[PDB]
Amino acid sequence: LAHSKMVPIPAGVFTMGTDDPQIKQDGEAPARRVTIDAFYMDAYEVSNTEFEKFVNSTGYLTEAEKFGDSFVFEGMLSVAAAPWWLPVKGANWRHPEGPDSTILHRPDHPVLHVSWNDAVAYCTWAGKRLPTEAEWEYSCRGGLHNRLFPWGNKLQPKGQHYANIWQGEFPVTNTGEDGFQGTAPVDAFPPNGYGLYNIVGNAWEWTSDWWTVHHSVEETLNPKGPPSGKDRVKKGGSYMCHRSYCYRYRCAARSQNTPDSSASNLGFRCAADRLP
Ligand SMILES: *[C@@H]1O[C@H](CO)[C@@H](O[C@@H]2O[C@H](CO)[C@@H](O)[C@H](O)[C@H]2NC(C)=O)[C@H](O)[C@H]1NC(C)=O
Ligand SMILES: [Ca+2]
Ligand SMILES: [Ca+2]
Ligand SMILES: [Cl-]
Repeated sequence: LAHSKMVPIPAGVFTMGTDDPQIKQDGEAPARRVTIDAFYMDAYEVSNTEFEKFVNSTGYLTEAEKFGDSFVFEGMLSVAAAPWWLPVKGANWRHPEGPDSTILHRPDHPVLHVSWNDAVAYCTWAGKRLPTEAEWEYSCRGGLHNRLFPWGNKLQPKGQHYANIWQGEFPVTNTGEDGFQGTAPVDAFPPNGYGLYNIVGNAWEWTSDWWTVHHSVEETLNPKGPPSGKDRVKKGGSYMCHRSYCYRYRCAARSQNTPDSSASNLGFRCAADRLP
């Protein structure tokens, strides 16, 4: 396993956002042309094993461990956003559903219950950083223009599952049709054109930017988002998403959380300007 490998993301110009927003309240619009300098992006979400190497090196205690709780989706059980999100005492990256759960059987799955601060700590320890939202989105799009997904516009191209999201009736029944009810290994499913895995679906992914929904149509170069805010931007959707209630497994989709937030469907990957 080379689950910390990076890929070179080529320099280019791309259309960020969409003039056909699917969740208008999220500021998916307007479409805008963005220039991105060549950089490196992690091929994989950061895994449990990779995060454990960081904790072993540094002794880092995550925010969820210090607070003593984290959000867990009710459907995984053996001050919430929805009735299916429960603050669970003792839920954290080593104990993803609570104190009696474990990561021993899922070392290669994405690390969960990591806050934005935890993610920055990891990436910086690794000689990396979080990607900006624009870098993330450019990378997600995998060299295609104005597509819904990393691979195109069909959810199941050639009848194949291309990402780990929900099938069935959310939140009561996840059929596991795509092979995974919860997370999948970080190297599951096909890569996109740049070499990236699970950039939509599996775990949500933190980015560096402060959240706003007010964007200019002006062309920009390596944008970093607004200089201030209260929530940081997360991208890509998770194993929970479904067209019926949370259609956020699109590269243009976007959501947010306070930087000290953590949950059972939220992880990250790193980026870098040059190879560490
Ligand atoms: C994190 O550190 C732990 C603790 O030292 C490592 O787990 C140990 O690994 C060795 C070698 O396989 C075993 O002999 C020890 O008994 C393990 N400790 C116990 C009791 O769990 C672990 O491999 C490190 N994690 C990573 C991802 O490198
Ligand atoms: Ca699934
Ligand atoms: Ca993901
Ligand atoms: Cl789009």
